[PDB]
Amino acid sequence: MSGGDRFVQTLQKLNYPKGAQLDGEDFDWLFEAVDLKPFLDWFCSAASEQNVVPDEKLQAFNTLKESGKPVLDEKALDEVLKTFSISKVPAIEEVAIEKL
Amino acid sequence: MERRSLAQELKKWAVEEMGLPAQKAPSEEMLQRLFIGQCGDIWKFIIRHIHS
Repeated sequence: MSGGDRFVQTLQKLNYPKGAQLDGEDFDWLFEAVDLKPFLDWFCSAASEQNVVPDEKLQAFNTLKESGKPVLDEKALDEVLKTFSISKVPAIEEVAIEKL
Repeated sequence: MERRSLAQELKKWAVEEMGLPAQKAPSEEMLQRLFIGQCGDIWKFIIRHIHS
């Protein structure tokens, strides 16, 4: 597998919008540079689908930051999320006057 | 001037955000080569959408 084909596959995994049109052979030259090769190899190993934040979530998070609400650190999130039963506890539809 | 700046952002992204040991990080001069042609748009994407 030519270094270039690996790179293009990684990009597809990372949901790059123009990734389907890219031919691997066009990037084989990037791996010929003895000095950059270690970095590119690293990148193609280190970057997976779990690392990808869609533009929507990033915008939403920036909005959250801008909203002046404190961004909970990982420890705090862990504490609070524990308290979260996966189970679809239907959003307590606040007993909509309708429910009452 | 634009290539040099992106090369710095990529370095920062690689070292600060993805945790690449500073010792293994290619020289800014060397990273500038990655922003040649169509590769430039790709790495811009990577810097923006790919996080730890």
